[PDB]
Amino acid sequence: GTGVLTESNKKFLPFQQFGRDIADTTDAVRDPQTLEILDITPCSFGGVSV
Amino acid sequence: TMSLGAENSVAYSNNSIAIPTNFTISVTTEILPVSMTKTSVDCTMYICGDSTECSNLLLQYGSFCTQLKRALTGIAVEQDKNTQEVFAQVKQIYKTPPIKYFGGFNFSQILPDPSKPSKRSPIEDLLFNKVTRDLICAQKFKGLTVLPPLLTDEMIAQYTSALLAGTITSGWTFGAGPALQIPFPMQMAYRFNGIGVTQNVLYENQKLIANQFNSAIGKIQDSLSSTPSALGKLQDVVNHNAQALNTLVKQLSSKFGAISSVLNDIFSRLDPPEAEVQIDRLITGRLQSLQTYVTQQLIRAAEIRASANLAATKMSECVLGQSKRVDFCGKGYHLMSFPQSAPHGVVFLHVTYVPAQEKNFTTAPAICHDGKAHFPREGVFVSNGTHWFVTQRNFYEPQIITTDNTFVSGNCDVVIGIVNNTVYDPLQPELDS
Amino acid sequence: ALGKLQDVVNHNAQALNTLVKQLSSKFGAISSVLNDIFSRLDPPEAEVQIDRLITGRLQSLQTYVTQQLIRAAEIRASANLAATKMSECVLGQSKRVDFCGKGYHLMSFPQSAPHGVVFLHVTYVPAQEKNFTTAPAICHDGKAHFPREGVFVSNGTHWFVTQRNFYEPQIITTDNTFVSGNCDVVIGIVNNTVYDP
Amino acid sequence: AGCLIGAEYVNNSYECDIPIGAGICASYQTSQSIIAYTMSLGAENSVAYSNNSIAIPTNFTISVTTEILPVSMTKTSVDCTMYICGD
Repeated sequence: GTGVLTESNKKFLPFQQFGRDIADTTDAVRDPQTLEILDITPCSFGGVSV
Repeated sequence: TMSLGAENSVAYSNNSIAIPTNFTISVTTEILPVSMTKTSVDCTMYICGDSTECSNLLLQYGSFCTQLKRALTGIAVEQDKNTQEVFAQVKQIYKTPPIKYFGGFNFSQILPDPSKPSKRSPIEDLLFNKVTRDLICAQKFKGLTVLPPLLTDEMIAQYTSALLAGTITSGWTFGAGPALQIPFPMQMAYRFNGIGVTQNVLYENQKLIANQFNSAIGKIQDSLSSTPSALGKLQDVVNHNAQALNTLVKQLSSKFGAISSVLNDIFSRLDPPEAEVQIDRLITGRLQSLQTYVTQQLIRAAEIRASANLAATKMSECVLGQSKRVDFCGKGYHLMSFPQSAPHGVVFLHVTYVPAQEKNFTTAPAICHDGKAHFPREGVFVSNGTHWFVTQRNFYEPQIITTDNTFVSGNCDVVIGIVNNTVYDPLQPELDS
Repeated sequence: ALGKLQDVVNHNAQALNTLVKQLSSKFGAISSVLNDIFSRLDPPEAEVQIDRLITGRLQSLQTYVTQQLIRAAEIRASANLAATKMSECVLGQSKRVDFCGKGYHLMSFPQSAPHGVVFLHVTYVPAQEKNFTTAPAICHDGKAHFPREGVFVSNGTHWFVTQRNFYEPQIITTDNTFVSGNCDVVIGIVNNTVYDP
Repeated sequence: AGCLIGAEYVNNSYECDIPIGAGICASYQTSQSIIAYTMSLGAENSVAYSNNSIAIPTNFTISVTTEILPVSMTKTSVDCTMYICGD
């Protein structure tokens, strides 16, 4: 998927790898190689009105 | 088995009348939704989340993306019109006078308070502090955007403050032309003449009615704070919009005849000749799912539009004018109505006239003095047992029966219930002296 | 000026123009002309590919019917409001504020219009205001006199009683003032002479 | 609501012509260019409330206003046979 991988402060659990928001959307994933808590926010969108 | 109340069988007699002797001014609250959250969706991102192959099929599937976006656009313009036809009914924004002595009535709880930065009345402060990644940002990432209203929370508070300024200072002549300065003691003195009670009651019992009004307004803040389910009519609108958005985002994880809901996994775990068979199931189910949201939004908007038109009629007939419609402006004889802003709605404070302390008397249709039947001109014939008096129809005020409050019509032969009293002609004592 | 009567026509026009555009849009098929699918497929595949268009067109027609039902409900509410205004503004003098025009309702004249009715509400709007001095009641001979169907106004030197919507100075006679109580219960009462005719 | 790239913010308040969002309104006023102004709720009148003061009208202005309410609608009638199955 797409998004802006940023740093976060979520206190994950040892067995937890993925993440999810209130309603079915990945919000954070632990990096496989170097264990670290990231933040998945979708890339910038929006509506245009002329 | 539920009971419909207690038995209060009234003793209907042929010559028994009940005239009240005391008044009880009560301020009721009526809450009506005026607007809702202006929602807007994106067809491409919702149906095909970050899927270029899915987007290609959506264009060839039809132009259904334009009908839904145009339908939701009319809803957004509708909500801006609803807040424009109810709160915005006066051109000139009236301001409250510097002095706050309005005869003895304390409007400190309903007038805007300049101390707090929001510039809202203490009662409105309780309203906005009661009606309620997070859920809001989660819906945005799926296309469920919430457009901001045109009228801000400050402009709506200014529209309501202008109405309260014209209701106290101008009265009822600020929504039907230019505002006219009039004292508040003289304002309610003419609002009583619409319910039958003459103006010789407010001017006499001015301090008593002032204390009842000031005490009734204080109970409004207590009733809304003590009772948890008070602003429930406005929470139902918020909960319905929240449930509609929580259900529309829940159907995204529902397989409409497919192996999974992840559009990315379908293209990777299958092949294009086989993926096209199953990808048509989700693009049809999600498009039908979004169609149900627009359909339910149009039906729910009609329910709010009926409440917005009722609130517009209620704010024009109860606030800027006295309405003689029973039960329309609160339960009881309508006197005043003070509008107050609320999150997605308006809360009216209907000041009603509720009689109390009724007393039983004896009545007669007409009285006979010299053969001509004298009928009451504007009152009701009552009697305490020996003497007969003419009193008002909503407040006991014993008065002598002269020739100025009783007219004559016919003779005393056809009226069933005629009695024999003596009227006092106002010229006999003057001609004698 | 005639925006809503044109908006209701544009909504019925755009609904028919959208329904005819969905007719030439393949709802997941090989083509859009039904008379060509039966000449480019065998009956086995014809029954399969034609259902994907019939179902889509039936769903579009049901969506159109639902939109028409909602619009008909809205127009029925509008027609009920217009009939209520016709029975109150035209067939009488309604006292509901803002209902029959912006002001004091006097009369109304309905005019025919395409798919609607144009009401000509004649309203009473005051103008040319003037500030005076008022009092709740006046005292004379120890007893208080209250206005009957007017307001006690004063031009600075004399006191008169006028109407509540139009200035008409009249002397304070003992025919337009009723007596109730003494002059020690009303806060704001002034002193004057109630001349008796 | 968002970023309005193309207009300029003028401090003078005018009547709303093109609604933008959260009080912002656009218009093409004086070379003339598209501007963005805070929506004005009206004028600022102040009624002089006094204990002894009344404003009795002296003249009248009979005015005629017009309201436009829809009544009927084009009675559409579709054909299930020809629309679904065209010839």
